[PDB]
Amino acid sequence: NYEELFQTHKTPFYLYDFDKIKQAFLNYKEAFKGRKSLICYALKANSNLSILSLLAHLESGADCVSIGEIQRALKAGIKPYRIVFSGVGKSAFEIEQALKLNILFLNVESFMELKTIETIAQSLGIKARISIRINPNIDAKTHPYLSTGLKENKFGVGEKEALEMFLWAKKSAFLEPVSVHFHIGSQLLDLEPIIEASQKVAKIAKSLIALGIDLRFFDVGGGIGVSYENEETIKLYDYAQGILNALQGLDLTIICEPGRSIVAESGELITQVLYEKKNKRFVIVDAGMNDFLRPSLYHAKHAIRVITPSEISPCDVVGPVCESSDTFLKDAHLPELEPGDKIAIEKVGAYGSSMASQYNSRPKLLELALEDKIRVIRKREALEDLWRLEEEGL
Amino acid sequence: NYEELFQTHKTPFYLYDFDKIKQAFLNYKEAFKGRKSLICYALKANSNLSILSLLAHLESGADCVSIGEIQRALKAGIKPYRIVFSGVGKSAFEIEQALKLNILFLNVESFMELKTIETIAQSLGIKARISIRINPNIDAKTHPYLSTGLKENKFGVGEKEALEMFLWAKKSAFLEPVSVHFHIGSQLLDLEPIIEASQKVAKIAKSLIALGIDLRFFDVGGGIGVSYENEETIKLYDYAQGILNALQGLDLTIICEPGRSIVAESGELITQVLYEKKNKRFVIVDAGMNDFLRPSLYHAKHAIRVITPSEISPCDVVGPVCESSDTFLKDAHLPELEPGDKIAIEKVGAYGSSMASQYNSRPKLLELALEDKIRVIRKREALEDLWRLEEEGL
Ligand SMILES: Cc1ncc(COP(=O)(O)O)c(C[NH2+]CCCC[C@H](N)C(=O)O)c1O
Ligand SMILES: Cc1ncc(COP(=O)(O)O)c(C[NH2+]CCCC[C@H](N)C(=O)O)c1O
Repeated sequence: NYEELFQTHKTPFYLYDFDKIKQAFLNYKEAFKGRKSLICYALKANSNLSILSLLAHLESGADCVSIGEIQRALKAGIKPYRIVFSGVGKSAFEIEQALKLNILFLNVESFMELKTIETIAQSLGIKARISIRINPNIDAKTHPYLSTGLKENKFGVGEKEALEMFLWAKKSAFLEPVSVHFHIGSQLLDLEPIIEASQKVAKIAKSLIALGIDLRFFDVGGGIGVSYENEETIKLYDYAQGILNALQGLDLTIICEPGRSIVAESGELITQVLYEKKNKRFVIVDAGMNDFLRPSLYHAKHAIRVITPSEISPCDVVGPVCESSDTFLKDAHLPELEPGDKIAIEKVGAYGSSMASQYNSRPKLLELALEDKIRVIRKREALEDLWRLEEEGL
Repeated sequence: NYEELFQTHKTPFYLYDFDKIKQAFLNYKEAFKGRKSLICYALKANSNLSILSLLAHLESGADCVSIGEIQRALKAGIKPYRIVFSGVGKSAFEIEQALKLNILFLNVESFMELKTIETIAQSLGIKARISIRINPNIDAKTHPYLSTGLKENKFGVGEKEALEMFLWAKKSAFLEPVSVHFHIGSQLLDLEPIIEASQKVAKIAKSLIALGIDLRFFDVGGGIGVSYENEETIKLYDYAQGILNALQGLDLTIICEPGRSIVAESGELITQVLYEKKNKRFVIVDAGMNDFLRPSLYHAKHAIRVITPSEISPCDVVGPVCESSDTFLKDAHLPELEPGDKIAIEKVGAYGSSMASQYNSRPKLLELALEDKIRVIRKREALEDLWRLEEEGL
C-alpha cells in the first residue's frame, strides 16, 4: 500500500500499525485473567493523543510521570481512577493538580515528597491515596541508563525507610497508603531479576499489612523488552506465572506499567535515501538523531528494512545532522540504493518521537496511523513553528 | 540581581549573558586582523533569534546545516553573502532554496551531492559557488561522537576524490569551486590535530590552484573547546598563528566556524531544588535531560554553582525524568540544600536548548537574556503546545 502513501506524504515520517498496539495491550489484559489487574500504559513510550484514545477504548489505564502526561491521558479518554503518577521530581503544582484530578494514586519516591503531598492534601481538605516506590537494590541486567533498581539509582527507597514512610502515611489524616510499587529497569530480557524483585516486595507487603497498612494494589512496573536484534523475549505467561507465585497469600490487585512492549513494534520510521557515498560506504537518509535518539543515547540497534524493491554490501546508514553520533546502523548490510528509495527503521514505536527534538532546526516529523485506512495522527511541524516563541524577543 | 528575577520568573530557565557572546565573537574578529577572514557562527550551538541578531549587529557570518538555520540567520539580519551551508544530507529542496537565497556557498560532502546541486543550478540558470569538504583522516583526539575528521566518519572526502570533484566543478558551467573546507571535531583541547589538518589541506589547496581551480576561501571549521572542567584552553593567538603559518604562500580569505566557544559560557541553566533524598544523597532539581542532553549523550560534566546563599557532602544532582541517565552530576559536592534553593548549571550556552526535547511531556524552557537589563528571548511553552498538532487526529 506504500505507493499511494509516498504519493501523498513526504518523508521522513513515523508510521504506526494500530492493530499491533491493540493486540499488544490485549495480551496484557488476559495474562492476568484469574485475578484483578490494571494495565497502565506508560505514556513516556509514546503519548500521541491518538494511540492513547485507542488504548482508552480498550479501557487502558495510564502510568504518568508529569502533569503534561496526566492531561494527555485525560484528554484521550482514559479514566482518572486508572491513572497513576510516578516521579522523583513532582512539583507542588503537579502534586496539587493531580489531587484535584482524582487519579488513582501518587507513587512517591522520597520521604520529603510524602510530606509535601500531605501539606497540599491537607490544604485541599482531601485524603491522598498514595503508593510508595521501593528500591529493592536488584540489578535488572540491562543498559545502565535503563537500569533503575539498584541502591545506586535515584528511584524508590530502601525497605527500612519505606516502612517508616508507610507508617507515617498511616498516621496522617491526609494520606492513605494503598499500594506498594517497584520498577527495576527497562528493556529487560531476563525474567529472574523481575521475579526476585516481586518476591522481596511481596515479603515487605506482607509485613506492611501485618502492621495495619491496608494495601489494595501491588504494582510491578513495566520493563519487558522487545526483540530489537532478534533476541528471545520474556513470555507473558512466564511473566504472569512468576508474579502470581511471588504473590502467594496476598490478595491484591496487580498493576503493570508496560510501555515499550505495547508500542515499539507498531511504529516504524519511514525515511528516504538522499545520497550514496564512498573505502567505506555511507547511505545518507533524510531522518536524523533528532528524530530518533535511541541509537546514539543507548547504542541501540533497530532493524532496517528496504521498502523499495531493489548487490549487497556493508554500509553505515546515516542521517543529515552534523554529528558522528548521527548514524543509525554501523556496518549494516543492504543492497545498492539510489536517491529516492525508501527504507524503514523498525520498532521505533517506543521512545521514538517521544524523545525527538528540533536539533539542527529540523521540524518534528509527521506521524501517520494505519487502521485498515491511513490517517494523520500528528501533523508535521512548519519551519516557522521552530522559532514562533522567539519572535517577540527579536 | 537574582532576587527580582526569581520573583518574576519561574524555574527552570536558560539565562544568557549577552556581553560574553559579543566579547567572544569580537575575540575571533581580531585574532585574524592581518588578513581577510570571515567568522561564521555555527547556529547548531544556539540558534535563538535574539543571540543571532546580536551577532548580526557585529556583522557575523553564519555556518548553517539546514534550510531552517539559513532562514533563522536571514531573519536575524545576517547577510546572505556571509552564510555558508554545510551538510552531508542536504535535500533537493534545501539545495534549491539555498541557491535562490544567494548565500556564500554550499560546502559539499559527496560527489553525488555535487551533481545534484549542478542539476538544480542548471535548471535555475545560475552558477553555484561551492566549497568541497575534505576528510583529512586526522584524529581530533576528542569524544567519538564529537570526532569528525577520520576516514571512519561520514564527513568530507579523501584527497583523491576531492581532486576529482573539484575538476568536475571546474568543467561544469553551473558550478564554481571557490573554497576548500575541513572540520576535524568539536570540543578540542589539543591544537596540534588542527594544525596538522590545516597543513594537509593547505598542501592540496596549493595543488588545486596549480590546476586552475580559483580558490578564494580557506575554511578551517570550528572545534575549539571550552573549559568545562577547568582544563586549559587553546588560545586564539596560538590558533591563528598556527593557521597563518600553515597557509604560507596561499593568499586566501580564512573562514572560521566557531559555535561552542562563542556561546557556551554565556548561558546558564537556572534550576530550583525540589527535594533532598537519602546511603547516597540525591538532590532533585526541576530541570531534566530533556532540557539538557549533554551529560547523558556525551558523559559531559558542567559545573554546578549554588545561587542561594547557604555542611558540604557528596550527592548526585538529578532531574525529574524517569531515566537513570537523567542525572546532571554524579558525586557532586554541595552544601545541604532545601526546597526552593536555586542552582545554576554552568556553560550550557552551546548545545543546550538547541538539543532540548519535550520528553516526559515537559514544555520547552523559558530563555532570558541579560543586556545591562533582563528580557525574554524565548517564551516558555504552554502545556497545550505539546499536543497542538495532535488534536485534529484525535
Ligand atoms: C515507573 C515506570 N513505569 C514504566 C516504565 C516503562 O517501562 P517500559 O517502556 O515497559 O520499559 C518506566 C521506565 N522508565 C524509563 C524508560 C527509558 C527508555 C529509554 N528512553 C529508551 O529505551 O529509549 C518507569 O520508570
Ligand atoms: C562543519 C561544522 N562547523 C562548525 C561546527 C561547530 O563547532 P564548534 O561548536 O565550534 O565545536 C561543527 C560541529 N558539529 C557537531 C558539534 C556537536 C556538539 C555536540 N552536540 C555537543 O557537544 O553537545 C561542524 O560540523
